[PDB]
Amino acid sequence: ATKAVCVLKGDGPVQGIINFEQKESNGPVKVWGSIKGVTEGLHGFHVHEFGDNTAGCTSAGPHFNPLSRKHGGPKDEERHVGDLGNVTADKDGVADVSIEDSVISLSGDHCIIGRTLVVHEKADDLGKGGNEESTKTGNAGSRLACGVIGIAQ
Amino acid sequence: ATKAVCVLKGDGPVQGIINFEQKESNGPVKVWGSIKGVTEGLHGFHVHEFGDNTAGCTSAGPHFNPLSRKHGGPKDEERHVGDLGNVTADKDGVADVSIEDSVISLSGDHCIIGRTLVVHEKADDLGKGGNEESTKTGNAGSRLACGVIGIAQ
Ligand SMILES: O=c1ccn([C@@H]2O[C@H](COP(=O)(O)O)[C@@H](O)[C@H]2O)c(=O)[nH]1
Ligand SMILES: [Cu+2]
Ligand SMILES: [Zn+2]
Ligand SMILES: [Zn+2]
Ligand SMILES: [Zn+2]
Repeated sequence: ATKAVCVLKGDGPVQGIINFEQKESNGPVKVWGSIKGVTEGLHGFHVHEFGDNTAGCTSAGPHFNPLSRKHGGPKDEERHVGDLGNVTADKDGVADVSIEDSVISLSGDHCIIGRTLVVHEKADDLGKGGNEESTKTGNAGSRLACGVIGIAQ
Repeated sequence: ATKAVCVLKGDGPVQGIINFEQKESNGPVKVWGSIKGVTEGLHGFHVHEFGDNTAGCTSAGPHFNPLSRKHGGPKDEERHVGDLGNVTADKDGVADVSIEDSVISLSGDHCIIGRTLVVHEKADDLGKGGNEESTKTGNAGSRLACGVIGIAQ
């Protein structure tokens, strides 16, 4: 049983805590926690390639994409490893996260430990948008908050 | 990974940016960067086990010690993997870090990616300090600043 964790912070009000749990190597990873201080509605939620916060969330680079695929949603075959969709916030600006994903991992070449989890400004269109950027970033816009994913107890 | 990075943050502000570089998996890791806002003198400098900053630096747990050894200095055979000795701050409160270490790694069982880098209140006695805590923590005191170590470009 591998566990990981991520504290999300940015330059505004957005903060969060996200936990990861993987009972078996190459089993599914349970993702759970809470994010607050975001606008009501969908916010893109991705693992970005680099655990680099040198100059804030920008330093994290593009979506974690070891298999060189196009951008998609977590339930698409054609997706980046880091493509975890959207979290959904209520009128109180709180998003309770409960995700299970079988593409990310906490070991091996799909390993997300030491990379950056990012919550975005706008919704991720899961690559179903009507432009070029949709199959690269999902049009989710700026990075509100982020954190490096670390090994947990 | 051949490169890693860590942004250290703590009250002061204590602020730091530490870079890691490992040419080959069987080689040493070069560690360089800068830490500011600390008192003149020695500050213990360790990799802690968990990359968990849920409740701040305390959540990081003990020194990274995969081999179950006693605390030491980086030049000692008897040391924790996470034992990187001290960084030394001048009167301007800046520590310029330049270390090479043969025991930490950026892959395999001694991998420090996803763990927490911590700069301490006090000097680390490198396990030579004259009490029992010396061979566990080096008597380096409270955790001034920390960050999760991430994969870098
Ligand atoms: O183009 C899409 C549409 C939906 N989904 C995901 O599928 C989930 C719905 O799954 P189901 O309950 O319809 O099986 C959504 O929450 C969303 O994350 C995608 O990955 N890509
Ligand atoms: Cu320490
Ligand atoms: Zn993103
Ligand atoms: Zn993507
Ligand atoms: Zn130690």
